[PDB]
Amino acid sequence: MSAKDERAREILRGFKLNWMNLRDAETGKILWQGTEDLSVPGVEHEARVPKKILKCKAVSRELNFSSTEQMEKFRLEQKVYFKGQCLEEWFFEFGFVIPNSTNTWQSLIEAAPSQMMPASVLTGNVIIETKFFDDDLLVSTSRVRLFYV
Ligand SMILES: O=C1c2ccccc2N[C@@H](c2ccccc2F)N1c1ccccc1
Ligand SMILES: O=C1c2ccccc2N[C@H](c2ccccc2F)N1c1ccccc1
Repeated sequence: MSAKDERAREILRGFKLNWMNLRDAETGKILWQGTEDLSVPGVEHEARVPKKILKCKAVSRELNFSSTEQMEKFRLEQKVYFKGQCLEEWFFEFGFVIPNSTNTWQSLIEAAPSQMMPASVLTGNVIIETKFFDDDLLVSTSRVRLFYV
């Protein structure tokens, strides 16, 4: 165990995703919302999402989170996996996090013209992997399996 491993565990222990939603970045329409902490590691989460999301050039995300611990550079790396192959990756940076704060993070997520296979082929075969970092310290990795409905 290193000092860094111990730190990453303290950060994870103090972290919660309280709620989240997704919107077409054209309409601002809600496409999905939830309060399950999809960031919790070690379980495969499941989400059902409307199939039309696949027709959106971009989506806007609101992610509401609490952190007991101070973070210098809170960031995420997110990958779409189809039957085990990475189709697309995104990097997003929140930056400094105040200890014991609760924060809403808005992000614009742009698909590359990926999300090209039909929803019927995709559904149950897509995993979004999310890695949570503070700078280069890996805090956690979680996974959501997607169903398009
Ligand atoms: O941002 C998230 C997200 C945030 C915290 C924890 C897990 C996440 N996984 C996906 C995501 C968001 C909403 C619904 C399902 C889903 F898999 N996700 C997402 C949404 C769009 C593009 C890339 C990742
Ligand atoms: O299915 C989605 C999607 C659905 C809900 C939440 C996150 C998702 N990640 C991407 C995606 C789809 C549309 C717009 C942006 C985007 F990152 N995405 C996707 C999936 C497979 C191939 C390409 C993009």
